[PDB]
Amino acid sequence: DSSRRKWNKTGHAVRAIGRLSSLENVYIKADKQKNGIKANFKHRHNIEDGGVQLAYHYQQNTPIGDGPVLLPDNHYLSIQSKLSKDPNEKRDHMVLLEFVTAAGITLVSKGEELFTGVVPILVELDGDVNGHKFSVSGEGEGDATYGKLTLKFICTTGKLPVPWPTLVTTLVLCFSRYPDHMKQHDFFKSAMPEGYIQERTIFFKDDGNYKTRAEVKFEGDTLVNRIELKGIDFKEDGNILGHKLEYNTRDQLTEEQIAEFKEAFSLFDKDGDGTITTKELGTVMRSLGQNPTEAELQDMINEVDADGDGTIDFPEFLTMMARKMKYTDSEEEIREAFRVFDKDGNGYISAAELRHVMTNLGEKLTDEEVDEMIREADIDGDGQVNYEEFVQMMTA
Ligand SMILES: [Ca+2]
Ligand SMILES: [Ca+2]
Ligand SMILES: [Ca+2]
Ligand SMILES: [Ca+2]
Ligand SMILES: [Ca+2]
Repeated sequence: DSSRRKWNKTGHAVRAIGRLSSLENVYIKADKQKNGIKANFKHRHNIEDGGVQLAYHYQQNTPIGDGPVLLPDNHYLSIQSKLSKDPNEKRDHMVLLEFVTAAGITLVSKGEELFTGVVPILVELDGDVNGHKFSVSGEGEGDATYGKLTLKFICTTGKLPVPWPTLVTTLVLCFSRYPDHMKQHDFFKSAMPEGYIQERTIFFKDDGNYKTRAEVKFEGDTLVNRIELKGIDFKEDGNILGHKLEYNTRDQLTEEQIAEFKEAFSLFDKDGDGTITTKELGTVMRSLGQNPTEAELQDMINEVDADGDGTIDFPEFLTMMARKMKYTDSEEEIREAFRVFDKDGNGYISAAELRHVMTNLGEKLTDEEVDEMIREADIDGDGQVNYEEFVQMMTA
């Protein structure tokens, strides 16, 4: 509870740099050739018994009508999803709560007027994955003022043959909250009421892919999303057809954990003003042996900068860190963190390697306290920290 403390804070600072170096959002760009947009993003699915299944999405949107649309400057959407079960529902089902917000641009079409209140939604999907066919129906509502969606889905053909989480992205970005300074970048609402075509290819790493085509348009008062999905090349006992994905990634976010995050926060926020600047982030990254440019520091901040002020405020930090504990890191990401300590790449963090990190981070730590830290993590007693020991110390 003091060697452990030194691991938690140092670990969380390396984790924060790993988040700030990653691309977790939905990246939107103009596609003038199709009078629409393109998007790309990496989605994480936690594997129930440990690890993560990545799903790489490519996306295109094209207007159904000929009316004028808004072609955006580059920006991203930040999406938080919560999946649950209706305790009264006997059918194979998913309850989905989503918040969708536009950001990434530092400090109103006629279609936007259709979204000022609560709008009912209907969703219909026909799928075929490796010849396993299915249908999904969904219903609920969207409130774009807040970016909020509540949807319940039923598998109307009986048993869903893929995990529910793998259909979330497929099963209405017209409900995004765009801030006042980004209204001209909201392609989705500008296409309404006639609507847009949304097409994706979704590559499940080390597995098969989904292809999707959807029509998103008003049908009277209701926003309808009608989809066809085709999956190919899935492995019979991979994560998808094997049902090895976690359903419900719980927001179980303790007070001990927030406090840990604040200790790592304050390692960056060295003037104690409650925000991290580019100068502050760069100081810590240099001390860890990295050498980012000003432009890279600005792009790292912009990835988690919800208010567009160019700094990571305390609450923006707590949000980014919560999400980093909710979804599992890839092997590549955990090795990268490991390498910050394992300087010589021999697979073992030595007392000398850890002393070097700790005293570069400005923590004054004796011979004796360094040994205490190794001892805290050193399961097999060899006096070093190997990869699997590092993983144990890093996990909650
Ligand atoms: Ca500061
Ligand atoms: Ca900010
Ligand atoms: Ca602020
Ligand atoms: Ca080493
Ligand atoms: Ca060891």
